[PDB]
Amino acid sequence: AAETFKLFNKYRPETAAEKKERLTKEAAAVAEGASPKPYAVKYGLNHVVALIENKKAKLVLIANDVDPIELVVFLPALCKKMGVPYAIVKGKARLGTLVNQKTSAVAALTEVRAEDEAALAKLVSTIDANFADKYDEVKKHWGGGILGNKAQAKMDKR
Amino acid sequence: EYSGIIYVSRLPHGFHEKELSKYFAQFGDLKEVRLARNKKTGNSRHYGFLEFVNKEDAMIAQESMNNYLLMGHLLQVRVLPKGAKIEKLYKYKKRVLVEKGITKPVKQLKDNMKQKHEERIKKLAKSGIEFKW
Amino acid sequence: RKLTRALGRGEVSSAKRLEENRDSYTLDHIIKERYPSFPDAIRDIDDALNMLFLFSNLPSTNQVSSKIINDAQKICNQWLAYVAKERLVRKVFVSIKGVYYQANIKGEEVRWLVPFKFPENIPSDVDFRIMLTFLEFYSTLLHFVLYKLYTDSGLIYPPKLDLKKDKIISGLSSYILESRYDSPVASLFSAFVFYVSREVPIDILEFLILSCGGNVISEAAMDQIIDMSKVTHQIVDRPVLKNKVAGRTYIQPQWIF
Amino acid sequence: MPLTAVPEPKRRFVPSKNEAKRVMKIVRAIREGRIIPPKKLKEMKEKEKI
Amino acid sequence: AIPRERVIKAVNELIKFTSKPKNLLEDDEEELKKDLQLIVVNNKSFTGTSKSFKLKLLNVKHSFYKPWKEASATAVKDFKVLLILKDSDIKKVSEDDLFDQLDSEGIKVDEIICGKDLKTVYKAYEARNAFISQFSLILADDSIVTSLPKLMGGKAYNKVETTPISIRTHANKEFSLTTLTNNIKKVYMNQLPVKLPRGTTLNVHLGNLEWLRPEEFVDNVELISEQLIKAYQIRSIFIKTNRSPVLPLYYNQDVLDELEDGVQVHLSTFNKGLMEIANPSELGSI
Amino acid sequence: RSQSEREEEWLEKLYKKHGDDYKKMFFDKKLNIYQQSEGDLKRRLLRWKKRNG
Amino acid sequence: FVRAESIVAKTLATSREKERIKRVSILEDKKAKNETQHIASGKDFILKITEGLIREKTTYDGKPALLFIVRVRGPLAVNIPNKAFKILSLLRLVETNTGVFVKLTKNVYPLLKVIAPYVVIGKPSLSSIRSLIQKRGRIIYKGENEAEPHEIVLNDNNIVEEQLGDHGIICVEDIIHEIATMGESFSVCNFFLQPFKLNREVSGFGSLNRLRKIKQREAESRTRQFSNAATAPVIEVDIDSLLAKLN
RNA sequence: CCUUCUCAAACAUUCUGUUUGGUAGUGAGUGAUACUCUUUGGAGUUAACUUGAAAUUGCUGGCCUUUAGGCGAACAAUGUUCUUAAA
Repeated sequence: AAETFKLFNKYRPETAAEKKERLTKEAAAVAEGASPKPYAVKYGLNHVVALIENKKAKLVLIANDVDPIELVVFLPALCKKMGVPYAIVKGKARLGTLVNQKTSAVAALTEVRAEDEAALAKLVSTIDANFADKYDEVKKHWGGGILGNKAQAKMDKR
Repeated sequence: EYSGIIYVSRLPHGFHEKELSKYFAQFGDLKEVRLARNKKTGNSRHYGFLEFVNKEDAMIAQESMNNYLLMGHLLQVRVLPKGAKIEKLYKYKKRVLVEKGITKPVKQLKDNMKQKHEERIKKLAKSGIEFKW
Repeated sequence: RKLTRALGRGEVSSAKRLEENRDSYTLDHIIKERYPSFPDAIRDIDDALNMLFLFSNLPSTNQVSSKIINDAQKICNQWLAYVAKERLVRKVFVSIKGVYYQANIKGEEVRWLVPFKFPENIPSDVDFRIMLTFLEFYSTLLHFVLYKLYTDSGLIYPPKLDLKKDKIISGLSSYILESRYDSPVASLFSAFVFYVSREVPIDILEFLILSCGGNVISEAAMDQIIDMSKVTHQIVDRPVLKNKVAGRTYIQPQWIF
Repeated sequence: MPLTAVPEPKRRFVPSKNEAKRVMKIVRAIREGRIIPPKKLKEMKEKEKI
Repeated sequence: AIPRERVIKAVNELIKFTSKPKNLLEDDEEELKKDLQLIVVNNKSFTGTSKSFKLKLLNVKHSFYKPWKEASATAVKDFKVLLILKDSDIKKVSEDDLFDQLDSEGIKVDEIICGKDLKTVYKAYEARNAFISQFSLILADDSIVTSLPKLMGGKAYNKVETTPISIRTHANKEFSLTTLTNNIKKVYMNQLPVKLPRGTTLNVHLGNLEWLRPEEFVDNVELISEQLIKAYQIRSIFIKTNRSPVLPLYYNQDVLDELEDGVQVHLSTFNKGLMEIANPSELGSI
Repeated sequence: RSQSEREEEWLEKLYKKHGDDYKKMFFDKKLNIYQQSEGDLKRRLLRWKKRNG
Repeated sequence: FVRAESIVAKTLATSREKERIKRVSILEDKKAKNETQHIASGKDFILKITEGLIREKTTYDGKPALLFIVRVRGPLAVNIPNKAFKILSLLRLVETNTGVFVKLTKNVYPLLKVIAPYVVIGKPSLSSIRSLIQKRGRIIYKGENEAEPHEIVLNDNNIVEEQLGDHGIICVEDIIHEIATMGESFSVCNFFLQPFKLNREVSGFGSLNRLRKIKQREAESRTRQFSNAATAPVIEVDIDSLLAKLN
């Protein structure tokens, strides 16, 4: 998680003030007398879902604390079915920091600068080894059967 | 069953015997830490072995660092089967060259060059090339 | 709170933008209602000057910053330069705590204490959180009082800092007073040129000599990268002197005092 | 292969058009004196605060 | 030095030998079978006991990269040129300027990179190798070359065409396009690079046998050998195509003759600086 | 319906660099920033020429 | 707990710094023996940085000068090697935010190229020297009867007369004279004053102080530049303004 | 979870030219043609090719100074030491 947010923090979208300043500089240049495509993290639930089913997202971070949890329950399954790497990241307020929003349910990386192409591939492999291949058998098991002390003392022992 | 020896692979630059020992001594007492290096020049081969005094310490050291993303590398730590000693991993250093020789006298050394030239000239005759002098 | 939120989110450009768009309070109306007239300001200028001269001779630490001390020192130097220019010093008293100067500002007697220029030992007991507020009030009080005093006398305010003369001694003489007596003390030392030696503190002696009508050729001022032509006196503090050239009068500092 | 065969729009390959319109709106506002250019603003904050 | 007739006959014999007599594309053995090489050996190492990553530029009468680029039209790999420049001089020159002052002579600079590009976008080993291995001539700024071995790696310096050539781009301590263009032309059509090893054997790549005429090759050999004779103590010179027996050209035995207290304690200069900053003089001398 | 100043400058540059070759103005990455078909380029350039001469 | 990345970073950075020091030392050894045949450059360059920030690249004379060296925090993730630590130890510069007066000569110059990343150097003015001595003056003086190692402030000239009176120094202002102009007794008073305790530029971790730290570090990439090369010039800056910040 | 030697001279005016010096690499693995020396043990060189920053253990090279350093530096030389990059 600490290595994932080092790559995702280098493609943070411009804030309103920075974008306004950049546009006003161009406007002031024009008023007196050929650029490459930008790169940023993709967010928004519908936008990221549309990206996933078009096979454009290279890595999708899904928050684990969406209050209407049904907004993201289909997302790991859609990512696995469509062959898109995904990771469940702890904290929806932390995904919004790299988005300049208070919260963000999801985040995604579609295109990356050529300097960070190797880092994204290594991160995808790391998540595949640490997250996908590690939890793919226990992911499909019912959870939450934790027993309290006053209950485990009288059931497990007896 | 298992041994107390863990094999670590995909090590970054600058993570050598001393660094490996210093990091892995926090998981328990160590008995041997060796790193693979090139013989001709002392340079990490990016893998090594190290043995714990406690066999059950190697399992914990393997479960927590088997997929560690460090310096852009995915560390590969795995415990070896029963037995499987570690040996023959010397700590080589960069080999400087020594300029020694010219034991033969200059007369014989100069006379051998002429006969080498003649034999070289005669050699190419049998290879479908005509060359004079 | 908003700046803390800005930094905590990892967005530094917005934090800089927030700090650019901020305005602090001003104590102008408070000073006006505390002192409806200039004489009341001259009445409280005593303790105002005491606090400022304490902060002027003080090392910068975690709580009190370098800029605060620099502002206090600038105010103190401006005040000393004005008092020396107008020749208003009436009494002086050298004590074990510092030097007390009493001047005649607009018909009022103003007495302030200047500590000796020695390293200070800051006690952890004291609360600089209160002294900083007191200094913040006193600095504005002096800003207004100094503007009024300079403009009533026809001088230009704020005085221009002579960066060349500031690099050698950095005192009251560093400020040049452009434009646009009634007491015998202001006439003393008129036809005198003093050669201030190294031993005697130049800061508390050049001010006293200039405020009477004298001229100072400090010996400590020739250490950077004259030849004593018109000197008539020399202030020494060595146990034994070396040259003893004829013509000059050799004195100890207390004579001036 | 993806779910649908919708063609790729042409706006994903060429520079932004909404930003072009916004920049031209700012240009029109600058020419009318409603927006002071950043250089002139930087000039005005180095002349009064004394 | 070497009589012209011997070199002419050697080149003719190599041409005859190289072509004595299913596959779509020629393999490595067939592709570079006709490459010509001049072996020069002296007594003792060429560059002393220190490794030298700099290329010696030997003057040639006929251009070496012109037939290369001309014959690269019908080859799978194009002849590209890389120009490595300083960080501050990367904006003073554009592709249009080099196009204006280089197309009139036939030279095309394919890529212009900075030293900052070698540590951000070509940092990864695979990307760096893929980028570097597509160039046949790498011209590096004179100031930046000395820090290149770390930024370009060691695989770049295992070949002669992938190792940078140091060219001057500064006139009167400022960047001038005229100096850069003149040096580019000079290297392109007046010189040939060669690595100086710390052994006795040195190899000069004279180019493919199909590029220049046999007389154009003998005229370059006669000059390169003369320069190497003047510059070093070389004892023998051979000529060969690749995977061919060496043909002797030069032979010189006459070189083998060169193979057989109190305060002041005379302390070193570092200790001389140490003694000036510490009063308790307590050096551990004797 | 008259053209704008910036459009006229863009068509100026296109005509001065390529002339009446619409296929090259279509494939030019520096002047055809918004990749526009040959028909649109021809129509706008014809309007510009008609207005100017 | 010590994470692996810290250890790897320390090893890599210290290995780079050690190679830098070895290169500088070999170059200075070659220049000292007048063996300047296969060296990059034989000239002792000095770079003067002044603030809109201009650079002067001038050849150093043999003339002695007066420098005030301030001990700043060195490169991150670097353990100080033996050479640099030895030089800083004889200079009594191990505590950060600490300054010392040194006399630059032909032999001091090679030392400044070894400890360059750990210090900031420049020539102070008379006002800076006077304010520095009169605001931060320390001495190791005996306590009541037994405790020697108290480090006390220079409050009176009686202690200076007791200690340095034989050499003719009877007051602090005579130490200022022997330091501003390098005299016969420069060393005696220089090793009597002991290193100065300066004030760090930004001290705090609140939001205002954290952004002050960000702005201060952002300007450090343009003022204290180190080329990591053997022929690197000794960087000299405006010490008067820095001491205005640090006093 | 650090970030890489980004140049110096000497001569001469053809908006610049000539000469000299400065460059130590990720590892593993294919692969010839040839050269020099040899203590005949291999030491230094010579085309070309493959690759996620890839990995499963090559007995111990030699000389010098020691209590790890130099051979790219010899009356020469060695990080776990800075701590407001704090909590």
